[PDB]
Amino acid sequence: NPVENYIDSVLNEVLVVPNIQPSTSVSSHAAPALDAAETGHTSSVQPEDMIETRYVITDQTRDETSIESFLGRSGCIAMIEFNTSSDKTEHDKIGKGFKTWKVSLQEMAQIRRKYELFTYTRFDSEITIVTAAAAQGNDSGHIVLQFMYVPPGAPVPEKRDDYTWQSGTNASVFWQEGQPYPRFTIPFMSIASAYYMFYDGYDGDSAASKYGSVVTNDMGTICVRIVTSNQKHDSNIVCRIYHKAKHIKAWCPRPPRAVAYQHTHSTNYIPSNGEATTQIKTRPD
Amino acid sequence: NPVENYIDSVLNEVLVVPNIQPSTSVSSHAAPALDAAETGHTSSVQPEDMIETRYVITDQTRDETSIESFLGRSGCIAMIEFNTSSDKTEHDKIGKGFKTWKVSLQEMAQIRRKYELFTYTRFDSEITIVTAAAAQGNDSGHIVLQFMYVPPGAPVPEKRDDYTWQSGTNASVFWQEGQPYPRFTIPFMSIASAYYMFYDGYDGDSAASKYGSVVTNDMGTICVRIVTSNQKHDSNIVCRIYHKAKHIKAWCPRPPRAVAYQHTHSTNYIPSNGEATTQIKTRPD
Amino acid sequence: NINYFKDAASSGASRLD
Amino acid sequence: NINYFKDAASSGASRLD
Amino acid sequence: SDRLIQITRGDSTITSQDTANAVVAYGVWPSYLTPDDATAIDKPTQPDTSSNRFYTLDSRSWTSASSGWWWKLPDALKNMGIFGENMFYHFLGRSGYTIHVQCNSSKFHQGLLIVAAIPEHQLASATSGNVSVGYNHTHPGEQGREVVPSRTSSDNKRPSDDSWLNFDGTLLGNLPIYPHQYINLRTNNSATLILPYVNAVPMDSMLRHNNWSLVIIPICPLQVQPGGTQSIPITVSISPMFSEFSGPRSKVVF
Amino acid sequence: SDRLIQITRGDSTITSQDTANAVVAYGVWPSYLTPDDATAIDKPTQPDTSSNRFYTLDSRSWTSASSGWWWKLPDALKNMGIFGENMFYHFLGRSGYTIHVQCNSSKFHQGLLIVAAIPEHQLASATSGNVSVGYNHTHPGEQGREVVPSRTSSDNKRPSDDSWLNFDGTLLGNLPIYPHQYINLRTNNSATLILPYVNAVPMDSMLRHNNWSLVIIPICPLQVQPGGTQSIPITVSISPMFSEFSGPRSKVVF
Amino acid sequence: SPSAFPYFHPTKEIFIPGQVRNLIEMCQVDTLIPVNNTQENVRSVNMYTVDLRTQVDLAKEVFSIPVDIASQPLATTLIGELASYYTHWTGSLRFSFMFCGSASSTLKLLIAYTPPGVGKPKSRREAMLGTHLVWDVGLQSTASLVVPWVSASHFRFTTPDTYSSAGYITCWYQTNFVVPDSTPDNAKMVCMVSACKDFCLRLARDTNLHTQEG
Amino acid sequence: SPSAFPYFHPTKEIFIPGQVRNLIEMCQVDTLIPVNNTQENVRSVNMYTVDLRTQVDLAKEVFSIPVDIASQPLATTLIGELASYYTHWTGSLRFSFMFCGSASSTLKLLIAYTPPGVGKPKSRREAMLGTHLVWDVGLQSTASLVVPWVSASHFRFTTPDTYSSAGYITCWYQTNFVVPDSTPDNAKMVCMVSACKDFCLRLARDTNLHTQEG
Repeated sequence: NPVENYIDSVLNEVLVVPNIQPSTSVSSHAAPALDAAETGHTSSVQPEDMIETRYVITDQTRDETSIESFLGRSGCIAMIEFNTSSDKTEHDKIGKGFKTWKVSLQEMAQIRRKYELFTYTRFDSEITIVTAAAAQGNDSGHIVLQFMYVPPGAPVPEKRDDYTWQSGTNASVFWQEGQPYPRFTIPFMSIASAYYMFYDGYDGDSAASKYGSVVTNDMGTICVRIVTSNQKHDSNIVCRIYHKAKHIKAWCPRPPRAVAYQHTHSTNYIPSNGEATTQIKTRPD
Repeated sequence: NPVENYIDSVLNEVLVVPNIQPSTSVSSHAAPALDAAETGHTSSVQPEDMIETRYVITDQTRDETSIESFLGRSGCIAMIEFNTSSDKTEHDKIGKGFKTWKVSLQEMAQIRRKYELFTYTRFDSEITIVTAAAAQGNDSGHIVLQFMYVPPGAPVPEKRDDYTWQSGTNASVFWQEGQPYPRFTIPFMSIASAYYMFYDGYDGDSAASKYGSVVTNDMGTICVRIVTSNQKHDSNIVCRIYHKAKHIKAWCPRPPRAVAYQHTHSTNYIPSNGEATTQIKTRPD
Repeated sequence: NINYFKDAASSGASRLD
Repeated sequence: NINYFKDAASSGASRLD
Repeated sequence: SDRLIQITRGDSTITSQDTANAVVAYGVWPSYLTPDDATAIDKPTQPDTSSNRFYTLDSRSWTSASSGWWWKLPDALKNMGIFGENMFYHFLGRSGYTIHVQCNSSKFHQGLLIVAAIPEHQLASATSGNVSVGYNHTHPGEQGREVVPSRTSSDNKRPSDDSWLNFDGTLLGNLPIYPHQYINLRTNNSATLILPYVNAVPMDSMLRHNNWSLVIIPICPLQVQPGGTQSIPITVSISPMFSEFSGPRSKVVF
Repeated sequence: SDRLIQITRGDSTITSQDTANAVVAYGVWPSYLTPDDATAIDKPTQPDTSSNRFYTLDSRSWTSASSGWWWKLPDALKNMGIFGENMFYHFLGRSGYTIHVQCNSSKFHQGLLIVAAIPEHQLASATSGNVSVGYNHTHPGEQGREVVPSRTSSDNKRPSDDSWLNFDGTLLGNLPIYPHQYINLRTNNSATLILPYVNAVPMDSMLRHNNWSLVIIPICPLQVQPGGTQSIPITVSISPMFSEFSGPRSKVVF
Repeated sequence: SPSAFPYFHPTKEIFIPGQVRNLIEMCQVDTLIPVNNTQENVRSVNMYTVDLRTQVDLAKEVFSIPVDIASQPLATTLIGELASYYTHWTGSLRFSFMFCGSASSTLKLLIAYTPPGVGKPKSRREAMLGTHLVWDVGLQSTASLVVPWVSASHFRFTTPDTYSSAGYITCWYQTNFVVPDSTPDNAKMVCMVSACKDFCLRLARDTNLHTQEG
Repeated sequence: SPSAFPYFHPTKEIFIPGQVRNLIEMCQVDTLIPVNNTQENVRSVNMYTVDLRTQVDLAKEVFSIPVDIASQPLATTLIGELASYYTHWTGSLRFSFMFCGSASSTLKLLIAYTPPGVGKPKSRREAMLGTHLVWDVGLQSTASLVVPWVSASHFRFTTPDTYSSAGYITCWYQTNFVVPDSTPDNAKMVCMVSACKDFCLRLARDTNLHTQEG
């Protein structure tokens, strides 16, 4: 029933866990406790098979362990910084008037690790932007930002006032101080049926060919500029980008990362020169 | 009838109080005025039994004395303070760039006392945040706060810019100056079927074991940071957390606290050294 | 009796009984 | 089950199954 | 006669010829854990008759100078035969109680005791700091402990003696809110309380968490004219009801 | 496979991958005392899960010089948790048993044990007079005792070491008349006996009368070539079945 | 009005004895009144007892209290404490008295309620003109006096403002405290208060019976 | 809540093997436990093995671990790692042991679980009083012990706080490790952990098993 489905959803009682059946001592030739893990299959033995038990009605649900639950949570994926200036000449430059970032999920460890539990993922996502601006002077003046999404192959701004910011076909979001945090959705977007978290392959056969998932990354870039002109009071602007997956599918589970990440789109785990060999969380006893 | 229920709810006429029946003098062997309170049961005698009375139609209702009414009201449970600084080095430190608070209801006396009328309680709750910021300089610049909820066992921030603030799985709420007061719900959350207001037991058998309700407290911690970077004009930030219980159940009534509270998660009532013996509200005549 | 959020905890105050 | 936007991607979280 | 009572629990029986009915805490009779409440999957042990019997705690004298007494449950029964042993051989346990308090007197005696069963009676310490009451002081066993108007000790782990504040910062006058019964030497020589299992969880650790605190306080002093008996003993007999245990283990050495 | 077994008793489980079926003494499965047999009027205690579990007795080494071992029931279980405590807190008791004897070896080991359960195994003394075996020597507890080819002692209360005469004046060769099973190191690493309660009375005194004697005798010596393991441990695990107790009392101090 | 923990199923509710639905259920529990508020008694159990003695004179007073539920001494009772969280109150009250003398003791007391606007009675003769009970102490040890809802308004304030005062309860000897030889000439009485079926509280407010400095 | 790419049709979904619906499906996979956590082993494969040898004495210990799923060593197993993203957990666990000696080797082990509040068993005699399995090593190489959900609460914390500890697993020799000539007197055992059908996780949180500095 469609409504019962609604009610269960409201109560978080959709994925219902089995009850424990009562049992008594058994003397047999059957031996649920013995098996061969060599077969590659998890032993099927349950509490009911080994331990005399009382009947227990289970009110536990697995809804919070769903993929939609686990991955469908906002988290920071990037930081973008500006250092504006009253000097019109210095302004308009990258790093001062505008800043760009190549889109990936590999920059922040918490997210990266959660997604790289899977080999392939498919999802739509929400982008939420949190903006801060630290006045360095005695005022903030007027702050208006433009966040432009530039698909792969599209031109990327070189100057704050480039024609590229006209946003003819590129999606753009504007934000003014006092405005609620910007939010928009990016549909699953790829040329494959799923995103590759890992990719065991190359751009080509040559020595210079790229190897990791970087060869599949087709997420484009985000360009952000200060819309307003140079103002008397300089400010430091930091934008944080949060990401939330929706309508999530995932395939082929992987082990979690044991050692610290070193580089974007790489599995390299070896510490920098002079840095002690990477550690894991397994503690000596 | 579902609608009559609605109407009664609208008019606050759900829990209707009985009418007074008329009576005349009675001469009998029955004696409603006499009983044994020794039995532990409240005397049942009513006005109708002892005093000749006229018929009175009662229009009184008990709706305001319901548990949902009594406890389901917002009240302050905490204060969190920051003292920001233009000095980037000093900033980023706890107490300057961020501040943490362990969640409890025991910090504010008014709430604590209302809830510790019961031995066990079960409820969902709303958290509402009220933020103030006192500029110490000639401006406020740009103020953006992040309020992160960190469940027990989760890592707690040491620096304003720690990776922990990425909020991979931790719930976070952002607030900008001019934004309406933040609000969110925390579901009844425990490993028991109710919260323990009191707990007559220990972590363990050893002398160092904790004794009070502190051994049951599983409400985690709230971490708040200034999202923006250091700014020229220092400000003092105070966040107040208000709490409102919803869908409230409660068990086993207790006497109200007679003497001032001394410590969080403790029934100790003895004043500090050199402080006069604790007083009660019972006045000499 | 309109609910705007999926989670039951997000509903308002309980009716009396 | 109200949708406010034309694009399916703009809908909220999926139901469980 | 309404003044008579007989309670039989397994192989033990208690009678009284001068009672004041009985109180069943919260109106709930004790019973076994249902499948709808249970979380453990072990089949529980139900000792029945061998456990659910009356045990008698060391008696104490009530004099004109007494300030009150208290016991903790299940701690008070930890050495009481089978019930006791089951507490040390199992991780979890659950039970209700029948508590019967006895106190004899003549028609020429005066005095009033209040007997109360307090759930989760978290005690206040006797000191000015944030030091909690020590394990050893909340676990007196069969002897409970006496309230003393004042004590001399450096032991900052000891509990408060303020019976007028219920040893926890609440006025004695509000003690009746808890399941209780009085012993008025004019009308009754005994009090009987029936306690259901009360907790936020199905079962719990018998040696870590007390469920009930039995408190007996002389609201009015014992008064006797010369020639009468100047002291009256108070005896407490407690029987587990529907006790259950689960999760067998090596005996706790304590 | 017929060679596999799993036995679950309460919270304990025993498995074996190389068995020789099982023996149920006299073809009778253990059960609770019926109203038609019972003479006591107390309602019996039935600890169920908390009692009816496997307990393991101290293991012993089987060497080329071993002469045999024995244990008495219920004596062997007197300190075994709840079952044990119930024995000391009750006048009467009744139970069946599951006895599982384990002994590992390689395909290069030789030897044969006979495992037997003897009802009313009244022991002969080791002396020439009419002196009976002392209480202390019939109650070795969990460790049972080893048979020694010869001993030097003035203790005329000690039992006979003549395993060839079953310690009572009967030839070993007739030992198979009792419920028994063999452990032949070529074909099985374990033996399992199921014992019903056997007595002339419904229930009896757990600390005065033994019901069964577990006897393990090396019919053929352990033979191992150099380089192999020269000693094999023998471990015995016993579980009460359908245990019942009645007549609660003060714990026997012994 | 979102949840911070989506898909979080609550821990299952189990049956716990003692569920509370309303605060009136608490107000209907007989609770002791600290009548004997003297400097020598406010720090101990004795505050809850009233002394009775064989009298020389007749018709003397035993005790006297206000019946404003959030005034002293009533303010510290369960009802007073709950009442302190409300502004308005109504409905009748029940006052109970337990005799704690000897079984052999004989006593008759007059318990009386005096409506406002006159002032505390100066004599048993005046007290008897109000609502009263003559209590014969016998096999039964407890007597109850119900104080009816007599008022010019539906509600009174919980605030101890003379204007809306509910008046006084006094207790006088009806006969005397009489004992045989070998029985003490002293006795104590224990006073209790509870709500009747018509009792209500209205308009919630912060209690004035508790503070915080730190 | 708009889309930034109106009229954008998604790339067609195709069938890919290995679809995951929930994380419990992962928790139900037998995963190795790094039991042998010594300084000489935590950097290599050897951490996942336990040494067995012919003993001189009887009833000696083989190994001992906590059974708190997010504590060491379990914290680094698949379940521990998934558990570290949740605050609460419940349901029974399964522990499996694989014998890696010779086909000719003979061995019997006692595997036992000890509930909290007593402490680690000091003897096989004590260990046998808990939940246990006697494991006969034969044609079948793997044995499983199920650790039942015994608790005073529906859920325990994943946080390694002694208060809610689930207790210990120990392993003792039942008999001995017995071998013929030409067979090594050594053997190794491999320990695994997996979830039972009733296993659940609740209240998601950031993992404490991974950090970032740059």
